[PDB]
This record gives sequence, structure tokens and C-alpha cells, in this order.
Amino acid sequence: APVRSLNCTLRDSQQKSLVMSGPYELKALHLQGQDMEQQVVFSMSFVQGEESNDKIPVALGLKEKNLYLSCVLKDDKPTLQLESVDPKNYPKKKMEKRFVFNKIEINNKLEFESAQFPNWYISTSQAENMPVFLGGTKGGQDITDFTMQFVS
Ligand SMILES: OC[C@H]1CN(Cc2ccccc2)CCO1
Repeated sequence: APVRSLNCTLRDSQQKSLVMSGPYELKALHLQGQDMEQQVVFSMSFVQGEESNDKIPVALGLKEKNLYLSCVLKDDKPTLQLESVDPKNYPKKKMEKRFVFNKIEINNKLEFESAQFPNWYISTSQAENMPVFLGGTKGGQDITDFTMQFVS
């Protein structure tokens, strides 16, 4: 049948919100009150892929935008990009592998591992106003843990 999707926001484990940083990048800021209108609303789609109790393959689209987080090699490195797609064809159940993240639940937090690049994770910096990126460490100074908020 149709792919199933949920609207949501994400915040890193230091409670930074995610906002746009130009058309094809996200950044992480400490936000509260009126400025949380700036927060990215995701459509999280539950897609085809290897699955277990605590590890669920998803795509992360921007709500009602033909833009998806994707993992590609750039200048020879696994990177996070925002990629445009044909809005007639997305979302779909069989998303291409660069769009797939394994959403992993550990100790009441979520990590998003690249399905394409094992042990590379959606990451933020400790500093404010820095890009969201793909990080090859889920253990160090960079933040790889998130919480989800469900949106109407
Ligand atoms: O508050 C002014 C901004 C907030 N908006 C976040 C946003 C981005 C993508 C999908 C849903 C929502 C972007 C355009 O307007």
C-alpha cells in the first residue's frame, strides 16, 4: 500500500533544535518560545530495509517539501546532504539507500545511522549555529543522540 509517514521534530541530546541554513543545509540552535516556529518539521517515512526491535529503517523528508536528507560521498567522504527529488514519486516505500537511516533506540534516545555508510550518524556540534553533519563517531565531543517530538 502507500508508505506510512509521521510528522515530527528532532532535538539533539543537548536539547538543540534544527533549523534551515540556506536551501540545502540544516544547523542546530538552542530555541524556545516564538523562535521555535523556525524548527524544521520532518516527514519520517517507514521504508524498506533490514529491521530489528530497536532498529527501524526511515527516510527523513522535510514536511511538504521535495527534499530529503541523504548520505553520499563528497570529495571522497561520507557526507549529509539535503537532496531534491521528483515530488510526483516521493515518498515511496522502496527509498534509495542514500536516503535510508536506521533509527536506533538506546536508553530512551534515538540515533540515526546511515544505512549506506555503517557507523556514520546524523550528528551535531556542541557549539550553536553549526551544520548538522554525518559523523563517523557515535562516541566523542559531537552529539549523535536525539529525541523526537510528534507533530499534528
Ligand atoms: O519560521 C520561518 C521558517 C520556518 N520553516 C521551517 C520548516 C522547514 C521545512 C519544513 C517545515 C518547516 C521554514 C520556512 O519558514
